[PDB]
Amino acid sequence: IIITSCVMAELEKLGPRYRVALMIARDERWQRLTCDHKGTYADDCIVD
Amino acid sequence: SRQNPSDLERAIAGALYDLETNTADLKAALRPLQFVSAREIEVGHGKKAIVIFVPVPALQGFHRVQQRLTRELEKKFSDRHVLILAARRLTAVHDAILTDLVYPVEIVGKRLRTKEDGSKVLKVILDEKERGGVDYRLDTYSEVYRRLTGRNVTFEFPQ
Amino acid sequence: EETWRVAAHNNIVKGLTFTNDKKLLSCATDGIKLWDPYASPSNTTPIATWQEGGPYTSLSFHRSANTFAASSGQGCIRIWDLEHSTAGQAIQWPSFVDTITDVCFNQVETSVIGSVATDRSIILFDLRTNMPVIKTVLHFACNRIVFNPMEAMNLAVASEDHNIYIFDARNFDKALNIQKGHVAAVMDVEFSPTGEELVSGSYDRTIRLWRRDAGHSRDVYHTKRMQRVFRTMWTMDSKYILTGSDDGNVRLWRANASERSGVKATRQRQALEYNNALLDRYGHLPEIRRIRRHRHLPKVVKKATEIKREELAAIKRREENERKHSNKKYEKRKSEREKAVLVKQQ
Amino acid sequence: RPVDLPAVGRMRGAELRISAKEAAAIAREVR
Amino acid sequence: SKKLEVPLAKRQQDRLMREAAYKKTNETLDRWIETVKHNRRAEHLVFPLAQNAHDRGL
Amino acid sequence: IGNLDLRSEKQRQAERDLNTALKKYLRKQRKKNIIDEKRLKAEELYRQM
Amino acid sequence: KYLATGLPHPFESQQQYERSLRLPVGPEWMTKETFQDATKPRVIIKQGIIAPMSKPMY
Amino acid sequence: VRTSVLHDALNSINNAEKMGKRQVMIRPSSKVIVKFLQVMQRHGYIGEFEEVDNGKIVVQLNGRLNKCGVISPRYNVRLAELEKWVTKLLPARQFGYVILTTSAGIMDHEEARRKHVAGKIIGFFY
RNA sequence: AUUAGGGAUCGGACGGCGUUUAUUUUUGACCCGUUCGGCACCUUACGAUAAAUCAAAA
Ligand SMILES: [Zn+2]
Repeated sequence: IIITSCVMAELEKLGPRYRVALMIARDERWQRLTCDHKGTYADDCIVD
Repeated sequence: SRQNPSDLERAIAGALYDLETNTADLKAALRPLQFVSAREIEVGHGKKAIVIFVPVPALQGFHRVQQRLTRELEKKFSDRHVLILAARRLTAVHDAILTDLVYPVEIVGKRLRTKEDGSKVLKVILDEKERGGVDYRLDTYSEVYRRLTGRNVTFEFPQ
Repeated sequence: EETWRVAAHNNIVKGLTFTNDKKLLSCATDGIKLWDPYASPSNTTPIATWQEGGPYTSLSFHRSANTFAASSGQGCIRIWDLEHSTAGQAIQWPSFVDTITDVCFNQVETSVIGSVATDRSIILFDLRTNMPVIKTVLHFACNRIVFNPMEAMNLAVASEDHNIYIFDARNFDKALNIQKGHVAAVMDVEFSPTGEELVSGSYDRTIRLWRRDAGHSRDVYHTKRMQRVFRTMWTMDSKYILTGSDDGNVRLWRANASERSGVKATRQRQALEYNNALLDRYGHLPEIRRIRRHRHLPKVVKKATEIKREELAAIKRREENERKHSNKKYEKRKSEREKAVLVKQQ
Repeated sequence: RPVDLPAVGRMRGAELRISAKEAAAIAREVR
Repeated sequence: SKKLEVPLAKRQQDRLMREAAYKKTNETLDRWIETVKHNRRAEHLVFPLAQNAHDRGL
Repeated sequence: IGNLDLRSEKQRQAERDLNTALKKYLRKQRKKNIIDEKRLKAEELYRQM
Repeated sequence: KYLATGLPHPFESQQQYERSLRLPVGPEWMTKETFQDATKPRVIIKQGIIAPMSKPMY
Repeated sequence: VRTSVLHDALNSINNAEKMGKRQVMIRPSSKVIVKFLQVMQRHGYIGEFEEVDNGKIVVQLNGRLNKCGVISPRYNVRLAELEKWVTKLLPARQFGYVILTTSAGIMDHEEARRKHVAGKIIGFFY
């Protein structure tokens, strides 16, 4: 269940009120792919 | 009373008699008092201190008369820390022991400082208006309450 | 990616460092542990342990030799020597329980120790003469200690006064410098190895970067992915800082945030230091001054620094009204770094 | 919608209000 | 002055003992005061120091 | 460039540290005609004169 | 807008300040060695390990 | 008035969490609240606390507390029911803890698993 | 559980570098600092939520 680094960026940049869900994202057992873009638009990221 | 006199119990009985006679010009709790109880264990290394267990109305008898009294007791008697205390046989009894230990100063605060694990410490902070002649007695008082109760409480003037 | 990874304790790991040879060290409330990361096959199990001394709050390690010290919360610090000690030497203020957050080994004068205590109070120590040396009590609490890696008598403390205080060991009569730079209370300090710079890492979303001699903000740093910075320390070039967050991140940032490093050309460094010198000459005029001090700042933080300024202005107003309409008028106005200390104690 | 709401009952401050219907439903999910 | 004195209180005892430790430490700080003064009132400081240069005199 | 403003530096320092002309003074201020408590002090001093 | 608003704190007098600056570091008006010696920085940090100082220097 | 001085304290606790204050002042205090602070410091949401008498409590915190809450009807629960209550309260089964008064005293669901006891759910923290 | 304080508002009560009552002590008027209590502004919400209601529908 992979998480693009853009998505991880979006869920940190969201307010502290989602910190639990951000932790759940932050979990280490699930792989990650970097990206090459500018500025954290997750939808563009996934569709690419 | 309750005691058969020991080697220094008879000494303090004779001492209250020699405070009755051949001295002041002050006698209120001297004559109606007898041998009641006492205990002597060392405080720290080498240093020692005496606790004198006292009947419960003679506590307020002493609170009428304790000025100059512990002073003469220390300067004639063995040159160690003299301290009066009540004679009792839970928590409120412990607080009574505390407030009777610290006789000239009223306590103000009881801080039960907890630690990062399950350990706790007790501290009592005293009054500011008397601070001078209490610090070199603080270690003594704390060793007394530890040896009498087993609980480690530290005494402070807060800063 | 990672070099080497293992779990270490149950509770939150309060402390960590490396040994002067290669091994690394972990304090948490469960205890003190020692692993070796750069083993050629990896092991997860530690190779040294301790569990005695209560909750261990922090570590401090020797500049050169194999000494380390563990600050506990029992009002006690205790020092081990590697390969030749088991429980170490237990030193404290001889009648003291109040907790010891951190401790930094000096690297100017080795074999010297300072630590903070929760009586709003600091204690200087020595290792030759195994005893505390001095205890200063200030107005409100202090959070993490440091001494300067060039100026030996100069120390700095990070304080719940929201303040970085530069003290000097020989003379605790006045604060040498007051850095009144925050809204929330500072979580960390680290001296640059140049001895000329300083990271002050807030609880709030703000690093502020500093020289030794301003008294105010040279730099503010943040980004909103990092709510509450905790451990804020320099690298060995004194160019690049590290920033361990609350949001689960290690960040690699720069000091003097506009200097693009590498290997320049001669005319390039000419132009850069030309800019430096020119700005040095004219660093006071309104125009260049405001375009100089105009950073950008997150909203709650800026609202709060306006709050702080208004409230402290009212506080100073009440103080001066009390002075002018009290008998304090016929006295000397004490300066603020004099006012900085409450009391000092031996 | 707030993540930090558990899926059982209504909260007023830190008072999470649960009905006996909800608690009996938990018992039914156990059974 | 071979006379032994009255054993003073432990508080004042440790006070003067750690005061002596403080005087020792202050001596060991005065042994650098001049160098810190140099690097303060000096012209141009340099880093890294060639004294911790791991290849110093080769 | 970079020289000091005299009036502004006087305001800065102030905010930091904090018989023959009076006749033309009255003749100039007799046309205002604010009651002017400073002119009250000036009138009492001209009366003592 | 270009006139000096506050006297910079290290200085003391108007003539001190305004006759102190008085001179351009810039290249068109002074020599090249003048340029180098004026524009060199107060600290010079070269590249590598800056460990704290070991021995006294001064 | 709110008779649960427990919940009033915890209201102040989550208020300090939301406001970023690193301390509190629980003006009326009691031992069950003290036991709750002991377990919250057992697993480290809170730095360190103490109690003063005339009684109030000061508690220095981190920020790693997210929420504390009380179970108002003070419900009974058993072991498989403990597992179901755990999953129906918490976000994920390896985060946070619930607060269970057992006959062995007060403990979390993890300690309740270690010691194999049932009891009453009164609150929780994550 | 507070907002977040500040500006003022007066009811006490406390203090004082001081002016005027005061021929000098009371005491009173002006000014300041402390303290509770409240009518209310404004900002920030600490959030809201059914919005036009908000320092309360937080
Ligand atoms: Zn992408």
